Amino acid sequence: STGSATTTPIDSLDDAYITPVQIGTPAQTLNLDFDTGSSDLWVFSSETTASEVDGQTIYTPSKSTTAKLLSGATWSISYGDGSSSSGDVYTDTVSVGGLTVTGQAVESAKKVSSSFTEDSTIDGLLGLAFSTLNTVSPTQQKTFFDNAKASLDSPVFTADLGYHAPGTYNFGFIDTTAYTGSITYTAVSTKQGFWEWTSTGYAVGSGTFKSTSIDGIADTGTTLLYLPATVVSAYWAQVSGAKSSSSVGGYVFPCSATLPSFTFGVGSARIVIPGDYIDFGPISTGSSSCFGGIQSSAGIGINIFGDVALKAAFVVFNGATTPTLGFASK
Ligand SMILES: NCCOc1ccccc1
Repeated sequence: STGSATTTPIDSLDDAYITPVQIGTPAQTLNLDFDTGSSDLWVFSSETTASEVDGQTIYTPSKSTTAKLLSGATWSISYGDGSSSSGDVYTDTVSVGGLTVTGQAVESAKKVSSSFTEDSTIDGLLGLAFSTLNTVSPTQQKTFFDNAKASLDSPVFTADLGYHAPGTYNFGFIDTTAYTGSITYTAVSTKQGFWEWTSTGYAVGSGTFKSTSIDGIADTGTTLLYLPATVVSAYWAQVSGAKSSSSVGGYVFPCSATLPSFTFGVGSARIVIPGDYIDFGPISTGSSSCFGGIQSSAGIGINIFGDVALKAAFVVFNGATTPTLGFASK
């Protein structure tokens, strides 16, 4: 089997991407944030504290003839940005782009933090990291991809995120029309539960490529590119007036600037992030200070190849017995 679904930016900045997902019988369609950095499929629901729902579409398990309470199971997750959610668990039929999994754990939120309440466009998250990170207790649950994998034509999914435009998540096949050149594959460590790999270096603009190993994660659920402070300083040094602002929380730059590109290495191959992808617009409405799309990972404990980086590539998440990642230009 295969599936193919379009993913759409939630706003003009590509802050996140939402993908429609069919849950239950008859189908209830919710727009979920596919997150290769976590491993829980959770949704706003009829159980979510009413004051914490503000415009999201909810899953109502009592209206699904295939929903079953997973008795005794609870979940609670805290994300790197400080957001969180928690609740109980149902199993139900879940379909993405024509690919159906029966008995998928659908984690129903009883509580969500303010950042989720405020994002009326995100009805929940669909985790695509390794199932070892799933938070369901006392019986850990499998991701949608883990449950689908044996049925898929090939045990892979691909992320093709758009810049200020829709893109695609495919399951079970590689669309050879969706990228240019060849796909370069690189090793993955699953020891932390992430799609963790090592980039071979970077360049700023037209500058020379610096060969240096950068361990980080391919994370569709993180907006920006978070890299070591040395690398980030070298980038922003090429932008007149750019500075790290403690009050804003990262590097800012004059909105009048033209940003240089940023290149990252995948083996001997190179992925070029155009400068415009690094512009996240005014820090507040009407400001002439703009927020940068490349930020330091120093306070995080891991480097994160988030959407800023991934949207410059066609990315293969290869879930074979030894997982790997593939990157192609597009
Ligand atoms: N990276 C996992 C958490 O992602 C989000 C997405 C939207 C709001 C808050 C957190």
